[PDB]
Amino acid sequence: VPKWIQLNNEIMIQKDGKFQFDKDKEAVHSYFVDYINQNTVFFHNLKEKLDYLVENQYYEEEFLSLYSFEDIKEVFKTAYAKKFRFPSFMSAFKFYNDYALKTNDKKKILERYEDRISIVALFFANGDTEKAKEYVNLMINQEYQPSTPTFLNAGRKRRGELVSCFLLEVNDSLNDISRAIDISMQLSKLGGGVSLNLSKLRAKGEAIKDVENATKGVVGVMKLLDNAFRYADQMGQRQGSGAAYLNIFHRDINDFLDTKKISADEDVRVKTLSIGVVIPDKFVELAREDKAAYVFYPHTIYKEYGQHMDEMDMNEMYDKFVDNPRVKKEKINPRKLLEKLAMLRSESGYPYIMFQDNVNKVHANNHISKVKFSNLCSEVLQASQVSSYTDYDEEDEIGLDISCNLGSLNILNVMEHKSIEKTVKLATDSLTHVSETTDIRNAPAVRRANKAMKSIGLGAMNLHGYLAQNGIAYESPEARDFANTFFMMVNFYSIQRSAEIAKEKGETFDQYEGSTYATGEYFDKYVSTDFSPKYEKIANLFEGMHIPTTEDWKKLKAFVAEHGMYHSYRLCIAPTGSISYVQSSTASVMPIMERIEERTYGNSKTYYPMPGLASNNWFFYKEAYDMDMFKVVDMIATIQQHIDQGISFTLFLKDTMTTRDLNRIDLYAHHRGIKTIYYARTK
Amino acid sequence: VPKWIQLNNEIMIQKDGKFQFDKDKEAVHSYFVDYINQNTVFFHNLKEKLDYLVENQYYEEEFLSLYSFEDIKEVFKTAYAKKFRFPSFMSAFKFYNDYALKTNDKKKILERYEDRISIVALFFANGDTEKAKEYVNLMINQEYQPSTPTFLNAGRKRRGELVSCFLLEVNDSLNDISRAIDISMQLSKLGGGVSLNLSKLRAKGEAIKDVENATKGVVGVMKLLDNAFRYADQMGQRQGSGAAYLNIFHRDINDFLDTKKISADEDVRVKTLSIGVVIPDKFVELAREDKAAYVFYPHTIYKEYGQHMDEMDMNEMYDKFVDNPRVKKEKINPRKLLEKLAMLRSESGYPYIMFQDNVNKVHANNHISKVKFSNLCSEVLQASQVSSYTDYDEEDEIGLDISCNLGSLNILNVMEHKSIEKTVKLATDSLTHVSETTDIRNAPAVRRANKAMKSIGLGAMNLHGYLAQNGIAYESPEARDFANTFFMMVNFYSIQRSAEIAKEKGETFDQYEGSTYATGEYFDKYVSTDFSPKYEKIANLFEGMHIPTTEDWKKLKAFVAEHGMYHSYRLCIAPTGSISYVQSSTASVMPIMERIEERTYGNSKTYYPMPGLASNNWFFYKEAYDMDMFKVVDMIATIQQHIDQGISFTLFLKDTMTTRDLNRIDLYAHHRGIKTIYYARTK
Amino acid sequence: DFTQMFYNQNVKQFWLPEEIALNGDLLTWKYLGKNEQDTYMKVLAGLTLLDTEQGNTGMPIVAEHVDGHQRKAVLNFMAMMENAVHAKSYSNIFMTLAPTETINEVFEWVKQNKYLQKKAQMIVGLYKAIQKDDEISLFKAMVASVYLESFLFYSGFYYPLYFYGQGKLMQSGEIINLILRDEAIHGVYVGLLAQEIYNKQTEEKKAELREFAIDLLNQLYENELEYTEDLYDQVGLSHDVKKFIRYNANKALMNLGFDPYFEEEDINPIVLNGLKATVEPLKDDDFYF
Amino acid sequence: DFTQMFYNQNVKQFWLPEEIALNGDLLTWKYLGKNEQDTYMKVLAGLTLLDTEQGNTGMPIVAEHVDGHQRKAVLNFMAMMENAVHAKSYSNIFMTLAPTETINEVFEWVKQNKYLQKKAQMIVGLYKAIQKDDEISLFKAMVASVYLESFLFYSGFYYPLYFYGQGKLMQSGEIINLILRDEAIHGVYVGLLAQEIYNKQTEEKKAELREFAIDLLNQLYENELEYTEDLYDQVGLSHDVKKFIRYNANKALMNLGFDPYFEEEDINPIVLNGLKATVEPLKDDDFYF
Ligand SMILES: Nc1ncnc2c1ncn2[C@@H]1O[C@H](COP(=O)(O)OP(=O)(O)OP(=O)(O)O)[C@@H](O)[C@H]1O
Ligand SMILES: Nc1ncnc2c1ncn2[C@@H]1O[C@H](COP(=O)(O)OP(=O)(O)OP(=O)(O)O)[C@@H](O)[C@H]1O
Ligand SMILES: Cc1cn([C@H]2C[C@H](O)[C@@H](COP(=O)(O)OP(=O)(O)OP(=O)(O)O)O2)c(=O)[nH]c1=O
Ligand SMILES: [Mg+2]
Ligand SMILES: [Mg+2]
Ligand SMILES: [Mn+2]
Ligand SMILES: [Mn+2]
Ligand SMILES: [Mn+2]
Ligand SMILES: [Mn+2]
Repeated sequence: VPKWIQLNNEIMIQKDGKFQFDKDKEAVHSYFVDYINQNTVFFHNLKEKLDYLVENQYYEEEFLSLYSFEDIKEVFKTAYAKKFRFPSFMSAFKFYNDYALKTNDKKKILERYEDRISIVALFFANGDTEKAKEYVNLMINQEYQPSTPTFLNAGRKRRGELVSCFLLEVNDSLNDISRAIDISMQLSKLGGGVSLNLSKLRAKGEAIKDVENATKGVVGVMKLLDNAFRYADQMGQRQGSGAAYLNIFHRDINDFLDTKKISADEDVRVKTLSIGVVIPDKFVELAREDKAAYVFYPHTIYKEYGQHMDEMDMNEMYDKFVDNPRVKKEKINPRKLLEKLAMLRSESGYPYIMFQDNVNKVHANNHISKVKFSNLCSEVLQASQVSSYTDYDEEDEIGLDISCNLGSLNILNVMEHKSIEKTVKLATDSLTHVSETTDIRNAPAVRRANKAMKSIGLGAMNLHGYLAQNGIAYESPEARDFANTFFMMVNFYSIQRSAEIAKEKGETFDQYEGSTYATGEYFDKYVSTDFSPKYEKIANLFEGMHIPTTEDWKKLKAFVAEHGMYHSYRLCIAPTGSISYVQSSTASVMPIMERIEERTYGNSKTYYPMPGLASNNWFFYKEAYDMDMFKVVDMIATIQQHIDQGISFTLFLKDTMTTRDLNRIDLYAHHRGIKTIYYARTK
Repeated sequence: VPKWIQLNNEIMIQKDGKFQFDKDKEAVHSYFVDYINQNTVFFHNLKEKLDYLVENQYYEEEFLSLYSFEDIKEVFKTAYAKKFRFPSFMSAFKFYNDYALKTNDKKKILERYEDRISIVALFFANGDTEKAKEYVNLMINQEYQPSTPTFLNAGRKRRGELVSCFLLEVNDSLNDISRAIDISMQLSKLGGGVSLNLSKLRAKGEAIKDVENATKGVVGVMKLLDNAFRYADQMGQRQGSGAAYLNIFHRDINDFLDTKKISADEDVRVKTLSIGVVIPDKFVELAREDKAAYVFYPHTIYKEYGQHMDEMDMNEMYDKFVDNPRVKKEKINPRKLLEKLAMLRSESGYPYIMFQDNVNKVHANNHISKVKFSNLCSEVLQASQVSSYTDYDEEDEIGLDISCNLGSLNILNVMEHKSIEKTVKLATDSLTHVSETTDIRNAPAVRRANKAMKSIGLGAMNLHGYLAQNGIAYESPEARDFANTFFMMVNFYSIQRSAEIAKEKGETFDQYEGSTYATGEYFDKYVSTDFSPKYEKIANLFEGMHIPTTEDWKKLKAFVAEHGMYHSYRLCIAPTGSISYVQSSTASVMPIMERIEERTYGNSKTYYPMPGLASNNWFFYKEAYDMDMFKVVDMIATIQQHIDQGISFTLFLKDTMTTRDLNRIDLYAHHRGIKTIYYARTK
Repeated sequence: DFTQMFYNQNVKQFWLPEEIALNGDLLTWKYLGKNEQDTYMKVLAGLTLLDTEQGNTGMPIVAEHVDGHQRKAVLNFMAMMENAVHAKSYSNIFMTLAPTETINEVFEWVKQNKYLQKKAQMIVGLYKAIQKDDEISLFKAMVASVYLESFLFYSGFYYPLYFYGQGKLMQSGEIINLILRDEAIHGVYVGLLAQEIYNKQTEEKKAELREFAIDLLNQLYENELEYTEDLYDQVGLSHDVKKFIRYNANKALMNLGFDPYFEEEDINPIVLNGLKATVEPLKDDDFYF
Repeated sequence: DFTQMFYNQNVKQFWLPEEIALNGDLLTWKYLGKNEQDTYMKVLAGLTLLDTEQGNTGMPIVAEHVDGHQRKAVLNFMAMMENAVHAKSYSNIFMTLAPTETINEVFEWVKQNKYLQKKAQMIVGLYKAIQKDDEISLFKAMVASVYLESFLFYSGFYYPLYFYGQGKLMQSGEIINLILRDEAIHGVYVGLLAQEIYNKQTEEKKAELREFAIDLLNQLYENELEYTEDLYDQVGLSHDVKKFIRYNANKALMNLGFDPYFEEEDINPIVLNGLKATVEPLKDDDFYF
């Protein structure tokens, strides 16, 4: 066993009844003085390194050609001047195993952390040396972390796409279904997770040109997509991951759910395609009143009204659907469907739950389209227009397929540096650059939506780490007050940066004029309610930083009205799974699953303590499963009120609790304004 | 139990030690006195019937509008003047259960046999009343039978395409694979059987964008195609049928074959995807000499030579591939592979066997392309060019995808009417009309090849029926003499009609000038070898009909040289599954499987004796399984020497014979010039 | 001279109760009087007990002591039939016709019934008295087994056969006929093995073995009379059943090579009416024609 | 919790030797080398000899000491399969491939073979050591039985599966596959009966029984390695056979509820080719907060 492995395992060997957390630090030293420094490839100077990486097809030469070598040297020197040290063994291990650039045979390490950060910063700046240094300082301080696609692939010749998630709308036609399968394979080839809205597809037993009971429903398309994602599995490196979203009022909703039952037959079971359910407020109202609900056949509704079932408001059209004899429907028990959802989530963690009305009551771009589904991580909530892929030799009507670039603020590092504004603006600029340089030649709706919406996702990580390292319980009202203030600041500065980009470029996102940003409605709660901390401890935490007031929000509203906004969507809180290790941060705004996690790598086992875990903050690092899910819902709703897109909200459940407890948590989330629920992980 | 079913089951009841075959005739009468006439919709006049069928979206207005009502009435009167009577119960049952037009509620019969024949004739003639009457006389004499798609769908508004055999070339790319899946779905939606060539696809463990061990091979593509064919199942009417062809020198050939093993796992086996193997002469030579063979990685060959492995002659390329270090290959035992093929055919009848050099040594259009694969029934053998389907908003390079037009001569009815020439020419004209009226807007290469090649398949059936009713054993040399003469006349008149159509329209098929028809090579064996019958009995059978001599063939060769040939391909012998029942004929040129076949429809049993079966010809109606497969191979080769495309050749084996016997039959078929082997049906 | 043909006969007679659907008896069962249903349940329960011990103990123990792999294979197969097929079939019948409480009660009734306990005590005692390499103790157990197969089952078999012969409870009756067909061949086979041992003895020893067999038969017979009266008096059939068991006692004696002991009597005529492909490698000559 | 389920699976797997025609194997047998034919014969005799012990002693002795009517019935069924089906099947394969004199000589050789005898007598020794009403001695015998069913047979099964996966000796390979499928379920079932005893023990007694099982496994494994080299070196297969032994040893341990002993290894592909949370209804007022 390696020396650093033994040093890391020495953490759990208690001394005087206490964990040896400091041993972890020793491990990193070993991991660098025995493996990383020996396995790294050193050159005489930076010129030889850059030339070797360029000619050997490791780096794209275009982004490096925008800078003179003196500027690149200055950027690299700025990166190395911080003398960044990984405080935990797992941070360095995760970076050098998942994100550091290696040779073709993967026998040596070509990129250090500073090298990777410098390359990403130079790609972000697009020829601006000062901007590149700003990005270097932002990432080496670990205030901002680009998503895994962006951080791993920026400036690389053998790179994939920098966009993490893609959302596709599938129209009710064989041509559209085949095009959706093709685009899903193309985007999984690019490495991104693909989500498909199957609510427009007509249910099982519908007519294909006057011959009835002909359609296979959404389950056949689900099987096709599952095989497509199995085939396109990132060249066999990462399993192809897809998501299917169906409205709960679709007739196939049961069969949909039956794809995830552990007793499902092979002709129905789907195993590589995640499932999500979109629940309008009408379904929750029907379940609450115990009135029997009706699921609908989408094609009959489309024939009668000319629009898809998910294209209009069910809260106002459900009674018209039910009373219409030309609309076909089936009777269901909404409470039984809710119990089935809870049982499925207990068994397998599926489906994802999207509260459609919670998303669309604060959605700023309802004029473009209502949000009808979410992404594979159930945090992207954007307007999408379905595409009409016609026959060959016929022009296709290209719609809008959602796609946003992810980037997370490290809350602990951002607040320690007292740089919410600067970090938010620089992250917005980096995400705007990632969107601008993204061009996908096989997904036309994705390309058009990227060019028009200009949507980005700016997330946050290390919420629980910051709260526990500052002596604040994650479930406490003080923690929710901190989240309210911090994310109001993040939203304020993201809107300010979006408006500044719109002013400097003279262009807004497409159809911005009909948005609530243009009409000023979006700023209502910000121009009437003060989001400054209500607790003295939180206010002290925010000292040295100008917390925006109602007057600052009014000025920002006027600025947006004058100049517009460059981005249709700005903030989305992704799960941030593996890149949180490198940043020494807790995953996303979720509470920690465990204080010390035991992970098996190779034939060895490693223990990763939570960042900053110690004796004095052991009980502030409360495990998520031990927490009240209602207070976690309260925290997520408090954050969500300042996030325009959704938050990947994983439910952390105990084995003792029943499906009724899961249903109660889901209904409280819906009541509190939670937009989406990601996972039901049971301990 | 209905009266006609009792009269049909009375056949097996033996009187005086003989089957009551004549009772079947009585059954037909009952089937018409009790059921057909009662459930047949009658109109006051044909005008009312045509108006009702057109208005209720049963027929098409376009083809009926080309004639005055007097001409349509005259065509219907010509059809009804024959007073055609089905000689067996199963003929009428199959027609009125499969082909007769029924109401939307499927309880009444709108079309009789004469009505359907008249409608198909009017569709064929395209406005010529005399030509329509000629077609009516052809089909009511049952000399020619349009295929199930053409016969069932001609003149019907609610219909699939008139072509059901489609051959697709799949290029080695994700875009091409997705396009192939889409086209397969679209053609299965039209009701056609789709065959895909997977030899150009790179094997498992190949590089994608210079990353190693990334390709899933052809088995993942087969899984995708199997899912696509399961999804597209004729609006839930018939099981989606598809075929995949792989060259035996493709490295995936074992895994390909492993898709049909019973022991194969769920992630390996494809259930609705037929498989065929293309066997070049090089593989047979390697197996014969017991030299170990090599299966090659197609992408390495493409990188080294710039052409696909299946696009070049393996006979001259195999040694260069083996000696090339940059071509990756795996060692195999060709005799072990042959034994595996025989074992798999014994277990499941798969794969289909295509002898590439047997096809291509007589292929007339090798300049366009060599025949690389066959159809789902393993009888279509045509030149195909792969298409380069690029990314979106980029122009695709459309190639040639095979789609031939099926139609079968009834050898008994044709020869008893002494009308080989007239029937062949009229069938060629009808096939040309159906090929010209076919327009598929979702298969670009299929449409392009249909427009360019103008390839049709004119088959024959009732060969064994005709031979048995004339006191000739199917395995006798007299039967092979008759087949030689009859199919040489069929080829002569098909070529003459093709040249006449080319002269009339002033156009040949695309790239005809490079064909062996243009150079006169095709006629070589016809201008030197006399194909007149060598037996007096066969000559007396051909009495009253002019048998083309060598001088006639020289005149035809000169005529083709002067005027060209309209069809790239003219003759292919399809299995003729259900139309053989309606025509009261034995299926294809195959020998009969059973003298009397027992079938179960609903909860009732039915008995179909072979047409013309009696005590006198009971011995001549020898069952296929009791026959020597070498003599069946000899007869099929005798026919194949006059057929430009292949013949659906099913092997009929006993359970006693082993895989050595199957391999011997396959090798004798290869030796005798058999182009394709369809199935290995074990009794 | 016989084991192979018994082996073939036993394996060709293989069956499972699930092959026979029993829901067809539901109505003819419902229609029987309470007395008739009671006797029927108890009769089958007595049979279940006998087969339980024949399968668990009797056949395996005889198999252990009989020499020869083929003889052991036949005896092992017969043992399996007793407990895996026969004893289980009765539960299939019970589970179809009767509610759980009636089933529970009848199994409690077998435990406390003195005639059923006595006959089990006597038969199983002889099985457990077999001594290795002692052919006389083995003979005694084989006599006991023949008496179980060919005599003791018959006080039970009478009633299903009596109904079958009237066209009543015919699915249950079909099961019982299959069981009876098996026991008939089991009794013959074990009888032949017993005769082998008997034929090795002196005339004096043979005389003692006949005494043992006849004394045992009489003791079992007297107990079976009381059992028969206890079960059948409430359905009026005791005298008829007694004639049947005497008939079958004679068959058991004959299976042992002994003369009949009871005089012939007329049995109820109703009960009489109740009765991959092969693979060869390719030769170099298969590539040339 | 499990006996009726295993009853079902056992009886539905019933088969007879006569179902597979063996004569077509001669068409591939004639093409094997002397070493291949020799190894096959020796392996086959090894399996035959071990399976006879299981039919005559192993299964019947366990059936004798296990309490429970339904368990005794399942165990009887398994004993029947050993003696009536498996033993006849092995004999049939032999009689098809070798003349009488060759069969007698192979059995003479394998009967004297040191490695075959060592394992055969080790297993039989544990069966002979079972004491009435002593569940510890019964458990030890069950461990021995599971090791035979799920582990010791597999050094032998390797070769027929190896041929079967190549298209050689397909008829006898089909028979062997059916036999192996029976032994697999036998091993799992006896394993569950052993775990039942194990779970009734104290923690110290459990640790002692674990040590017994691992020690026994080690002794058998070291002899299997020698047995393997003795038979398979002449056909160059020993390395791959050893991987197959360890893989099956791990299955045997898992049958006994123990952790795998050996690291996971991939198996020869030719041989491979041959081979709820509590639902609680919503009570209303859960929709209001
Ligand atoms: N935790 C760590 N994170 C990142 N790099 C590390 C870490 N520990 C060691 N290294 C690398 O290994 C080298 C070993 O030097 P070390 O940290 O022991 O101190 P040093 O030799 O006094 O110099 P310096 O600390 O100034 O780099 C470091 O210079 C650095 O490049
Ligand atoms: N074998 C048959 N094949 C086809 N149609 C038949 C057959 N038998 C009877 N029919 C139908 O039933 C009708 C009655 O025929 P039938 O044998 O009674 O005498 P017919 O002289 O042909 O009668 P019609 O006056 O109808 O022409 C036929 O006209 C035809 O429509
Ligand atoms: C062709 C086909 C369609 N479908 C379903 C899936 C599609 O969502 C739906 C629409 O198919 P379409 O491609 O729209 O078929 P169509 O346009 O010819 O019929 P229509 O005019 O009624 O639109 O039909 C199947 O389930 N199986 C099939 O094989
Ligand atoms: Mg449509
Ligand atoms: Mg390519
Ligand atoms: Mn019995
Ligand atoms: Mn018995
Ligand atoms: Mn066995
Ligand atoms: Mn066993």
